[PDB]
Amino acid sequence: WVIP
Amino acid sequence: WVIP
Amino acid sequence: DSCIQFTRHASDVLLNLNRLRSRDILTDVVIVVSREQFRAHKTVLMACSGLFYSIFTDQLKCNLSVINLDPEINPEGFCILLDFMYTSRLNLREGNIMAVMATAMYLQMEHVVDTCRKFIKASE
Amino acid sequence: DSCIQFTRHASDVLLNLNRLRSRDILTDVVIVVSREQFRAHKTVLMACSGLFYSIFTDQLKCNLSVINLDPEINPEGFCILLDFMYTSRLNLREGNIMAVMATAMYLQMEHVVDTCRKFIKASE
Ligand SMILES: O=C1Cc2cc(Nc3ncncc3Cl)ccc2N1
Ligand SMILES: O=C1Cc2cc(Nc3ncncc3Cl)ccc2N1
Ligand SMILES: [Cl-]
Ligand SMILES: [Cl-]
Repeated sequence: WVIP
Repeated sequence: WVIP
Repeated sequence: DSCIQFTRHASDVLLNLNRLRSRDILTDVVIVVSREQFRAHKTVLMACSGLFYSIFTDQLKCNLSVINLDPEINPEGFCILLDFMYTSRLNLREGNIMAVMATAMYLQMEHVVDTCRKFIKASE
Repeated sequence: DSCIQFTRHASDVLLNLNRLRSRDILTDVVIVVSREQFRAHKTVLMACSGLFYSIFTDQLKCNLSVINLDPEINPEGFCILLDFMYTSRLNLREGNIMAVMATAMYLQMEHVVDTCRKFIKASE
């Protein structure tokens, strides 16, 4: 999971 | 396009 | 093999599937949650959820145009997860995390259940 | 928004759609090429090709279970492009590049047309  |  | 690969292909496909959902094009099922209705594509639901995969591979249920979810399922939690299925983006917030995790457990969306568990553990 | 994003989601969705194609699950159309038949999902074909997008948004053709391609279309070129749609992998070779580019132009798959043009230009 990432900060888009 | 890339070499997978 | 000796294939070449287009890096953005999978993302472009999903973006187009979401555009078809927005315009209600070729949607073939209605998901009913606590009298809230959500139109979607059976194949996208199956590709994202162990529950929908099991439902639409069943010889009788594969032919249903309406699926009713368990009354304990929250429509907002479902809406957030349906958006995630079509975009890869999860709108996870302090105010919805419990409903989102409960819905993801029911839908069998293991990666979502995982990030909810981790976000809850960080707040304790 | 304040969304989080699962990097591998789009690729995982496409991998699952290809697994459904392999097992012939919820395929809703047959594409006929020079008496060679290919089963697929209308939504994936629309998400990948400007031609299929135009065909399946047409009020009469959206309801067809069989689509016949132009007799000049090569079945092998089509097969390679159908595989690309479901995998992001293109099996481009000296022996098939002309048929693949001609099929991609007809199907309106601009990124494939682009890499074929570049690979042909490198060999001249
Ligand atoms: O967490 C999850 C996400 C998910 C998706 C599916 N889908 C499929 N699996 C295998 N072949 C085809 C399909 Cl469509 C099954 C189980 C789970 N569990
Ligand atoms: O090269 C290409 C690839 C491609 C895909 C599509 N598909 C869609 N476009 C917009 N909204 C939904 C969909 Cl399904 C249309 C044109 C082209 N041209
Ligand atoms: Cl997931
Ligand atoms: Cl393309």
